[PDB]
Amino acid sequence: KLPIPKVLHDKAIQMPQPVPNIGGAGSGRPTYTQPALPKTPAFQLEGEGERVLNKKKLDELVRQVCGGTAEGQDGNMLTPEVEESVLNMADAFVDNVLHQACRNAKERGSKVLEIRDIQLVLERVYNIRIPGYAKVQPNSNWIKKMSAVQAAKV
Amino acid sequence: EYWQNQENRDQLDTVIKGVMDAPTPRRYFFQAFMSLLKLHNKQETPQDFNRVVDEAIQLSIRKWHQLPK
Amino acid sequence: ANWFELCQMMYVSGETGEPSLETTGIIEDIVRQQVIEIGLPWEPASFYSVEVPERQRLRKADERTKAMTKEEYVTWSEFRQASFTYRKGKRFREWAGFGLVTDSKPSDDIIDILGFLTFEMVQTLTEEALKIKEQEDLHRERLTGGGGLFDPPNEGRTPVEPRHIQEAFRRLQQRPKKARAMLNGTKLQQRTQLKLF
Repeated sequence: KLPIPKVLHDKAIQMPQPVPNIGGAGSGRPTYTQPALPKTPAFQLEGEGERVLNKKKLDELVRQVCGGTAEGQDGNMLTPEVEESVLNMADAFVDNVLHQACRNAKERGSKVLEIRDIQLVLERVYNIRIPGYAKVQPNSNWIKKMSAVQAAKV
Repeated sequence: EYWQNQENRDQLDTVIKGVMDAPTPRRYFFQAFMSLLKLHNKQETPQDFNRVVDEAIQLSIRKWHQLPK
Repeated sequence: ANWFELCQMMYVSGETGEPSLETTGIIEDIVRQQVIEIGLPWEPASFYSVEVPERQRLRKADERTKAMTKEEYVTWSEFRQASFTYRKGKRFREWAGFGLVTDSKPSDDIIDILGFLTFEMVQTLTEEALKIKEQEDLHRERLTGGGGLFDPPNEGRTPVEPRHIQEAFRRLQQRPKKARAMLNGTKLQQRTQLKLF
């Protein structure tokens, strides 16, 4: 027959949770084809849109560091030639940091990339500290050599 | 014959576990089949097999309950 | 830990709202990092072998004190006593990891000094974050009629956000140009240790 237990184990009674789309085939294909509860795709009903916020981000940063802008003028704080330089700077920074961090993470036997590697690279190569995300002593041979030198000096 | 070699099944276990964060009836069937194979070779207790089968049955019932009457 | 102490310190400094848990957590990590990182021997009398015996904060504070009610005054006075280490020596030592980084059981004057310093750090952070938030709102500024039964009367006041605290921390880490004057005219990167603001 089949052993219907008098009580089910905690795994069989779970109150399903939203699940992502895994498999690699793709989503949204109108062809001939499921979990109990899929997760709702992201959407925005009405607003500015990302295409405007992403373009205004640089002006926002410039306003932040420039100290403040008077009324009746904004946006045109950098000439066209300097904006390209800044964007190139951002791209190069991202690429270099990620490339260093991934190899550093793989060096210490890990199989995943954690924030600790990125933090270490940022601190030790660029002097940047981002808060809110969680010694050496000489050995005996050096001491003996220093003792010998000091004895020689006197 | 591909499922007789120890290395081959150890390999397939990784793929089965990789596709298990989005459980579906077919994936649960594959997991239960792997559990049966493990039990056959004295690498698992019958209790774990029964638990796996119970989870599969519960998911199948839940999917049956979502269709038109 | 120390969430409610942080809330009281922010309230005393001028944050009357209800900051979320993220702000308190970030402030706690900053304070913990600073604490972990942490006459007089060099006075002119030290030049000799044998010694001989001898013989805007205030303005805003005053305005606020003048602009508080009796109950508000009582609450302010009660919150002014918030501390990290006041009769919490064991908890503070566990939270600060005294044993792992120093010989255990330091004297109590050290603990009092640490509490004073921590209070100062929280005060400074709150005061700077408030200004940053105010400027952001002032720049940003430049449909349900009828009514229900649970909507707030007037609202309008919101607490600070993690981004404001991050900007304040970025501001507080900059060093004077005197520490960099020796690299002028070169392409050398400046590398230093954490600044104890």
